[PDB]
Amino acid sequence: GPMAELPEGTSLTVDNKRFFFDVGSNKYGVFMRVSEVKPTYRNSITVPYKVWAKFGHTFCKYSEEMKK
Amino acid sequence: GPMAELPEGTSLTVDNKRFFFDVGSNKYGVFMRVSEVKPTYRNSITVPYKVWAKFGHTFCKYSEEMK
Ligand SMILES: [Cl-]
Ligand SMILES: [Cl-]
Ligand SMILES: [Cl-]
Ligand SMILES: [Cl-]
Ligand SMILES: [Cl-]
Ligand SMILES: [Cl-]
Repeated sequence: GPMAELPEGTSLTVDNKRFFFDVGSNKYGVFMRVSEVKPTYRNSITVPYKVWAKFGHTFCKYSEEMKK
Repeated sequence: GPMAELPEGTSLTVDNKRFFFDVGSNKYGVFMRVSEVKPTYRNSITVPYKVWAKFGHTFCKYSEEMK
């Protein structure tokens, strides 16, 4: 059968904490799992495609607001 | 003790799911709590200030890539 392909996952690592961005797909559509990983701890939220750009804008605006 | 006013918390709502952005401060400094809420489900990650801009860029770059 034909192959579907999603974008490559990426990470952002700080001192002793790592964030993984992983794209997935289900009956509802395409989503982003954002996982936080520490030595004894893994936790994640899932974000539908339709709000990714608004997520991006939200983080950038909060970043600028507190600049510094 | 010394006090600082943080930015106002905001939300993004979709079908049967709500995201909350809440600024906090702990022993590691300022962080963003991102909460995902459903009628009987609530979970969150916490993101230190120093990677907010890179989180923003990551979401925007992935959004554009799906064309
Ligand atoms: Cl594809
Ligand atoms: Cl990843
Ligand atoms: Cl996934
Ligand atoms: Cl899911
Ligand atoms: Cl909020
Ligand atoms: Cl944590």
